Amino acid sequence: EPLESQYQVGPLLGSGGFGSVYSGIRVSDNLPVAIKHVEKDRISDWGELPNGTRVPMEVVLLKKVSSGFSGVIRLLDWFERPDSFVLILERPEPVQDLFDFITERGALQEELARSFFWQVLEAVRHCHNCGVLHRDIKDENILIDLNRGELKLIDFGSGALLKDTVYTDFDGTRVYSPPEWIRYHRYHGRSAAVWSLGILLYDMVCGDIPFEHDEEIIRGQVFFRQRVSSECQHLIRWCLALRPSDRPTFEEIQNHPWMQDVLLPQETAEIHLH
Ligand SMILES: Cc1cc(C2=NC(=O)N=C(c3ccccc3)C2)ccc1O
Repeated sequence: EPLESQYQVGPLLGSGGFGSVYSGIRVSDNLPVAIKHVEKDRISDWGELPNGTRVPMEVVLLKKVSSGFSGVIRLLDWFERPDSFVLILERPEPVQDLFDFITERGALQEELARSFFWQVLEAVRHCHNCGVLHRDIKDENILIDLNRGELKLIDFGSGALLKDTVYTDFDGTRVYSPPEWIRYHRYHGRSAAVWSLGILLYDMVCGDIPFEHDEEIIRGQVFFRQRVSSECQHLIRWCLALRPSDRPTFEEIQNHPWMQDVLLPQETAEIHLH
């Protein structure tokens, strides 16, 4: 009931702008959890709980996306403390961050990249159905459940409620930010999400990001360092259309020729992860 009696705390999993995440175990059912600490001092994204109380946007957003669809990590609980917020999140076991998976394996085979991409497409589509906008889609914010071959979207610390009017604030990662942001500091949610999705696909199949500097983004020319299929190249260059309204919708991305005949997660695991 207190807090540190209900969860067997463990070793640091990582830390950065999101805060400090620790491996953990819920005492009782021995459920594997992740305990995320973030201090009020450095919280930039604040939100309002359904019942008034002021709270880290992440709590607001995870609450809006909690249920049976396991494409986004589940918030199991949360606590306020005098100077910080603590979040209890699910923890697949074994697990691996997409960034580390790609770092140690290089460019992914298209079949595997297809399976993964599809899964993050289903998970962003879910977030949007719940009025949630992630704003920081990238390899680091995606976990892999190595047993099931299921991806989980994580880290909603830069998200926002989904809206159809313009955004004038951006907290997410720069090299993942669309030409609209760089040039005008204005963007719309869906089309910006699609841009970052295009960066993600490229990263998956090439092993690295397509653009390093602002001028590279504004130019939007995509050079391919590795061998990549023609359909995949066309989907990538589409998501990375300079004009936002030129970018495909989620339905359009999922109906794209490259996106056909996706493996189910468990097949993915047996052929590519086991
Ligand atoms: C294993 C696990 C990790 C996380 C992370 N949450 C986060 O906000 N940020 C994370 C992160 C850590 C290091 C590098 C990049 C992201 C990880 C949430 C639930 C989990 O079960």
